[PDB]
Amino acid sequence: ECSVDIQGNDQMQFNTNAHTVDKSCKQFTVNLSHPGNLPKNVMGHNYVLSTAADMQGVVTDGMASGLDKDFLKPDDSRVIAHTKLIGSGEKDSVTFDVSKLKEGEQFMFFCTFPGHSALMKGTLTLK
Ligand SMILES: [Cu+2]
Repeated sequence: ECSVDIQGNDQMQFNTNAHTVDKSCKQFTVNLSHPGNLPKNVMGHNYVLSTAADMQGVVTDGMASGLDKDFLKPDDSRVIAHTKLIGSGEKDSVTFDVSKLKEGEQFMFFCTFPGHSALMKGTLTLK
């Protein structure tokens, strides 16, 4: 009860816009996959986690940081956890410590590829 599977597709969609993390999990695992046909250079996706209020800046700086940095600013302390940027036929998992989430905050997940974040975003709720 401490993982979730998510897909990103060739139509710039995740197949969820919300998941939970139970507060009794010590670690939580996100398993991202790209079952499309377009490569990462034109339709790459990542799962990037931050507070809801930090998502905009993570995205802005990330899009400006280069494909070769997976569209994340180096040493961006607002990023709680993330997967790699993946393309067709690839998958990547991230396991993180739930202690990184505070029960007082609200959290969102998103993709930082150029143009994808307003389409590819969702809520993570710690319950
Ligand atoms: Cu994307």
